[PDB]
Amino acid sequence: EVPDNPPNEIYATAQQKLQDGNWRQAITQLEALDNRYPFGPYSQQVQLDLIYAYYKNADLPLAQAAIDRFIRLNPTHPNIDYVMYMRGLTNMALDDSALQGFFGVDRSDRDPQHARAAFSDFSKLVRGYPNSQYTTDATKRLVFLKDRLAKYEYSVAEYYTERGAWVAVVNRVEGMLRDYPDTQATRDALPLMENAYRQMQMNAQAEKVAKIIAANSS
Amino acid sequence: RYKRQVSGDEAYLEAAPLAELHAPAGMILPVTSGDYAIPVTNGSGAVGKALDIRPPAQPLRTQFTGDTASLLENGRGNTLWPQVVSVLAQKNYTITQRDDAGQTLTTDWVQWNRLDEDEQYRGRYQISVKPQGYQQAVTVKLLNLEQAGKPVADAASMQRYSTEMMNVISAGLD
Amino acid sequence: VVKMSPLPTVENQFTPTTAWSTSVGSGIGNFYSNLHPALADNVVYAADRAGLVKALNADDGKEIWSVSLAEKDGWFSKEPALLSGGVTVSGGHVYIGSEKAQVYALNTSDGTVAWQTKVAGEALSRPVVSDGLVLIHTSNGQLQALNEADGAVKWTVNLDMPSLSLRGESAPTTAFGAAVVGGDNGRVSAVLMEQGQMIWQQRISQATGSTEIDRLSDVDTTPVVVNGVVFALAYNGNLTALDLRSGQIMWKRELGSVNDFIVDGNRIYLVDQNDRVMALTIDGGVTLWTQSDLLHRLLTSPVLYNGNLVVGDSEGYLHWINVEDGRFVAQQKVDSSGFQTEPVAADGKLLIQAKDGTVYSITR
Amino acid sequence: FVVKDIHFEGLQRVAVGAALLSMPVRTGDTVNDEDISNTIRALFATGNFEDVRVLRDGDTLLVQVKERPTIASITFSGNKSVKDDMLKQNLEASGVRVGESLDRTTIADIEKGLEDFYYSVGKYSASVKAVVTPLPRNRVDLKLVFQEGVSAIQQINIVGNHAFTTDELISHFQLRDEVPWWNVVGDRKYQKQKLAGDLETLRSYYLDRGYARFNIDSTQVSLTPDKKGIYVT
Amino acid sequence: VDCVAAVVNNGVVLESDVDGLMQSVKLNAAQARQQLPDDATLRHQIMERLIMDQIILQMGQKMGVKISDEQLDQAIANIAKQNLNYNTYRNQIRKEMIISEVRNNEVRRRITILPQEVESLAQQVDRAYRMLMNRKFSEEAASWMQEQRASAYVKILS
Repeated sequence: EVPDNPPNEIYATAQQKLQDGNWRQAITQLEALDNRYPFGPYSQQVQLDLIYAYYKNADLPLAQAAIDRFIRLNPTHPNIDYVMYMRGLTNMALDDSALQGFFGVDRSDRDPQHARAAFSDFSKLVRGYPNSQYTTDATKRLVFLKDRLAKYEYSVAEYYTERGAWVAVVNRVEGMLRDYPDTQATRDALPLMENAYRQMQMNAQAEKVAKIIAANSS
Repeated sequence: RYKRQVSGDEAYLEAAPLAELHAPAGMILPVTSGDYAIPVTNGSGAVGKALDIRPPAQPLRTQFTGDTASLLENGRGNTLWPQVVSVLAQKNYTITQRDDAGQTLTTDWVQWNRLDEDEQYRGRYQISVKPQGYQQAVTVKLLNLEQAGKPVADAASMQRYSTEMMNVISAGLD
Repeated sequence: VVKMSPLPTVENQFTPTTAWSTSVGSGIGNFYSNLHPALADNVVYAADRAGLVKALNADDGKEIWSVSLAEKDGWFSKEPALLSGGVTVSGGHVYIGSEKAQVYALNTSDGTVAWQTKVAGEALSRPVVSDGLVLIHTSNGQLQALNEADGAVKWTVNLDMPSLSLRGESAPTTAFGAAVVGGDNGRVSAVLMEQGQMIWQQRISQATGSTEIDRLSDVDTTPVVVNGVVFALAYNGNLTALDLRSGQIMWKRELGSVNDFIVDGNRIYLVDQNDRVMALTIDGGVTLWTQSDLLHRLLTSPVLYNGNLVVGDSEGYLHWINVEDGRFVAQQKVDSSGFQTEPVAADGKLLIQAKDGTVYSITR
Repeated sequence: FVVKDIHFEGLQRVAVGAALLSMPVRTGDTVNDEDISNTIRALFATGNFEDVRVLRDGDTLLVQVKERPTIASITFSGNKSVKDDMLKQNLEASGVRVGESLDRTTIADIEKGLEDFYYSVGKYSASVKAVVTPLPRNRVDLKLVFQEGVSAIQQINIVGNHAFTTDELISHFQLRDEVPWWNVVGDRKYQKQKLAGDLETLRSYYLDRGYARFNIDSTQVSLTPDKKGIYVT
Repeated sequence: VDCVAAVVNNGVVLESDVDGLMQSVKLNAAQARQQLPDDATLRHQIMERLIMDQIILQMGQKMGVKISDEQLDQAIANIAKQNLNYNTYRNQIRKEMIISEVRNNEVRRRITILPQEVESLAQQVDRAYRMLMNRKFSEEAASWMQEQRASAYVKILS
């Protein structure tokens, strides 16, 4: 099923047919090559091609395993920015894509998990190596993920406002504004805080946060 | 294209840039946790489909210091220049514009690497000089401007690949 | 499944026959124990698992008395008894033991019980009697002394159980005013019957392995004393002659690997678990000869008879081996049940018992 | 003595700089001709090497060193009581997995551990055998042979008790000595944890009926001298 | 030149060190009249001695046994009146004394003694108690060294 022949030709064919885009046959060849040439002269390049193939072949979890193998294999490589960006991209791609994408359904009030993980990964990347080539789009992704998380928390606060549990709403929106003070979600969530204070018979604080609106009338 | 691009979920670009929340006099907003914080960061980077996603080529003392390919420790290092001449033309229809025999000083000609990926003819020039620093006669190839499909470009990714094609040729054959 | 079962070939010089077969019927069965009928003064005594004991007349097997041992003390009064103690007899009494930690002392010809006494721990040993006292070893590490008058437990001296172990706890041998027994960890221990004190013991079983779980390495065979010297065998080997004065060893032979041996008084014949019958001298420790035609065929203890050594099998076929270097003198197709017990040879009579064949005797 | 250039035969893990960090001899100037032995001891005590032979024929420390070969894959045959999967995670968790080094101490450890697991299963006619196959590029592959003949339970008794029959106790134990003809409900293998749970059930049965002054004085397993029959008391 | 002989557990054998100890001991054995055989049985005995003391070393290191420089000073002060480089001699003596100390520790951990056989040997002929102790120590040491000889994991490379 595989030719046990000198390595030069198998590497050459591997890069050539990955260059074609034959991932279904490239992943097997690359994994067999790596498992039979564990410490070749440039096995790092093999591992990076494995990352590329796994991501493009949509086998994200095994790609994640390869990422956390490579990071511990050599925590100091002159190309780790690419690996970190690929890890963050894997998280984000795993997070949100479904029939809602065709339907345009707002994926805000869904399970964050992967969103938080992706934000953490991208933030670690950008705060690590600002001189790299993967900072701009990374920063845009940070902004988008922050907006998504803020919208999720706003949605849950809105449901609690719909119910009438006028304490948990205060805690949730307080956490929002403590964590996410520079987003639209707090901007439309502040009136929920005002309503909760007014309904809670403790209006001594209510007008207080009302003054907040007085500073952002626009 | 399904070849060298991120997934098509690229609508995240047109999101609202964040704006700060004013604190009125008489009260103070609570201290920011800072766990979800982004600092100011530079630009000048391709985004969306223009951004490149390809594995950077790891060079094969296998030198990898970007613009340089100074590998090295052979007593017959001077004999590598006629080997380079054999590589040129004879082995791969290549030619050095001005290559002395003893001096091992050559200037590369504008080549054409059509290695798929819709990568048109890429004209890479370089200077082939063999140093002997910290070892015997070393191999070195300082590349120059590349053409590819565009008239000119200086992205470090395509530049790295352009130098690495010669690097991998030299490493594989010797 | 893995096992090699070589067939001893058909070599014949003599043509003996079975003397008779009282055919008790249900004997021990698939169970395992150390039972063997005890003969004395032309009268043999045999026992059954369910609780039936028979006193037969020897040389014919004629039944004299036979009593059941239904557990009248139990709620149902007829519960299974599970006798596993060896058949022994002395004085005017006959002693048996049960797997339910109960010892019976009967009164021979009468057939009733002289006395019933309870023992702490299951009776899985051959009972021995001397100096007006009886030694009982249980499957918990205790040896106990009883009085043939009525019970009178003298002591319950425990030694050890190393978790996993193997059955057939050794029956102590007594001489020179001391009784020595084996042990489930190799501490062959001697006791003065005056006060049941622990004098001297030493490790015999060699276990030079990584873990002791598979290394059972215990001695559960009766020793034998000649003159200031005794002999014992462990499962892993360690044949040795060791002094009665204290815990000293004259010599060692790492073959061993037997759970029941016999001594001629001059030479020693033993049967390894690989059926390798070995002959040995007391002093030089030289392997006189061997006959390993059988490969772990689950043989029995050897007994001398007419100059040849007698061997049974789970195939239930009688076998002789020649004293001359080890040969196949004759084979007898006595039955097809299977044999596990220890044969007995006395008064020109050889008796052996089978799972279903039960009382079998030989005739030349 | 004095050395200027240092080289090594290790490439799979020996990084020359890291190798130099491994030896504090400084690779230069005068040395006492014996502290090299202690330095070599330190190198090997890093545990990543197998053998070393220093050559001082010339003036370079081109030390011939061999590390632990890596395992090509994990292959095995013979076992049927347990599906091979739990065996491969048993190997993987212990520290040995495809792609990493080899450690023969772990070979002995895992050999004895699998024997212990088989004893827990009750298959005492078991002998795991390791077959080492060297391969070029300093590789190794390990084959496992499992000759498990047959296991045994053949006897249970509750000696010591007086107020209850044995059988009614047997009616509650998870582990059964034997089951009659007109049913196939239960098997006959021995599992030690099953015995422990059975003891827990017996203890609960006696305690919940009022017998507070109760314990378990002693429990003994026993093996017949054939490795084909196990009893419990 | 310098090679490696064998490796037991985590210990290693060096031809340099073993050759040094052989040339140290054979000169004394010349007048000691110890008829050493050829390097086959000589190799057997030297390798077995080496593996014993080094396995004692690794077992002690695993079990965490240490000796301070004060005890080394005591030992060397005693050896000054009892009878390379001085620090190397100190090191070798420290390792051998700690080996003996751990040997005594384990033997005492697995030794037995009963004050019930003492009267029989006293009436047969307190020094005999010391003879009993000596015999028990000898048998315990022999049993332990043989049982850990093969149970330990050893590979031979030369």
